[PDB]
Amino acid sequence: GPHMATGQDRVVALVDMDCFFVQVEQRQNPHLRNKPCAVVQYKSWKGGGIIAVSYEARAFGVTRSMWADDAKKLCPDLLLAQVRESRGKANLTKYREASVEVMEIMSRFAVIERASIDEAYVDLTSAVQERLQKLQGQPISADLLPSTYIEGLPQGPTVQKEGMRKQGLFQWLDSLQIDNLTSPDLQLTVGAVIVEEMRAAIERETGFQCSAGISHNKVLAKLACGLNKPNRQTLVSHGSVPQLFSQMPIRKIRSLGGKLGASVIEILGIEYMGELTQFTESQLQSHFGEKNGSWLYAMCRGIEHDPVKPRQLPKTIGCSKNFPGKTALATREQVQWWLLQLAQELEERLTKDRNDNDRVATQLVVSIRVQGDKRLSSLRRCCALTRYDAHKMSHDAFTVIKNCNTSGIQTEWSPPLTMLFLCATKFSAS
DNA sequence: ATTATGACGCT
DNA sequence: AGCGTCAT
Ligand SMILES: Nc1nc2c(ncn2[C@H]2C[C@H](O)[C@@H](COP(=O)(O)OP(=O)(O)OP(=O)(O)O)O2)c(=O)[nH]1
Ligand SMILES: [Mg+2]
Ligand SMILES: [Mg+2]
Repeated sequence: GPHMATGQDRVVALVDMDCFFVQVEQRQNPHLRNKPCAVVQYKSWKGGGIIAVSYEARAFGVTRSMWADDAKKLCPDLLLAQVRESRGKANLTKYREASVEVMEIMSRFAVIERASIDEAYVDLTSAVQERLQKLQGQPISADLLPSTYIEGLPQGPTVQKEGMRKQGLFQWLDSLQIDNLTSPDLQLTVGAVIVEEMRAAIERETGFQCSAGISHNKVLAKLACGLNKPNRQTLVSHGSVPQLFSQMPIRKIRSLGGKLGASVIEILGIEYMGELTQFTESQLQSHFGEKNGSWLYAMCRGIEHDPVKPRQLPKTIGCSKNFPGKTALATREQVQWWLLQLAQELEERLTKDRNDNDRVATQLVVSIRVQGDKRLSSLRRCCALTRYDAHKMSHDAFTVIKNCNTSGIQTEWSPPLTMLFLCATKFSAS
């Protein structure tokens, strides 16, 4: 009863940029705006692999991981932008730099956790206390929430989507207790007002549109963000969780879309997140381990305690390239030339990072995949990263992998290499 | 021949 | 440390 934690202590937002790489290319090339378009890596094999898709193109069934030649069968007028190639490999610098633009804007409002190139969590708890102090119990106008959906509303006793959005928002605002500065629903609402402001700032200052979720923790904020894309934001209240989860496939919750989620389904004989509530915490721990079990017990009740980490910069800087089927590297000269290409991109990015961010990486991780191995990584070895020198890094990477060569000949490489990966890690301030 | 990352957990 | 999972 009165002691049962409800996980309503924080206001957390998740901001995800809509079809990010597409928007970066559409900003640069206005001929791509408001068109079905996609971003592709490479071109020779099946037209290149699609990694981002505009919402107009998604209406035709174009998806990520589709070959552009097949996408063109679904959408013959699909427009394509190609990722830049440098030193023989895909170079994502333009999108990393665009991401920095967005993350700096969001950092003006609150401390953010960079979760990916195009999404960040925001801890708005303190900003919400501030805005509530400034409001002085003044009600929140629907005008301040022009792109907000309230999940689960409207409910109870129009045939157009904006009309439904506004009915739901009206029902929500009508039920608000605006004189209770500690009401979680009011705090979420103020958080949504702030996120409207943040998203407006991102669009004004970059041209990019985004979606967002506002809830009491990261998992619900992420889930919420996905409910009304593109260019909209969604508030998921604590009270909305029983109905939301009652039909929510377990795999939709972040961390459960893989083997653990499949095992929850098969072991417990359930389909939906809400069905987890019928198990004790000890039962879930017995199947899925102490940490997963406690997390699932709380998560299916809408409660999650994982903090928004104050981290705007990536923890690692890496370069990787696959060498599929017959492009596999089978000679020493090959392996060395490509280690050097990867190392030269890494050196460029590391030098920029040291100048921008006052830090130096101290460990170089070298990962490879050999032909025939099913695992995405066949071997990981670390060595010291003591100088930002591409020839030195590529020589060191060769030194740490050179005994994987089964060939008795010194010039041949067997089994041939289908993937090279260099990653700089363990940053120290400088 | 799904590609290029990147975070985090396990032991 | 090296490997696995999950994300996309
Ligand atoms: N290189 C590479 N980049 C990827 C891959 N998957 C996604 N990305 C990039 C391109 C996307 O624009 C960007 C952000 O991914 P998201 O999952 O947020 O999707 P996106 O923003 O494209 O669309 P969304 O509106 O969020 O559904 O990450 C991939 O497999 N390889
Ligand atoms: Mg994202
Ligand atoms: Mg996506």
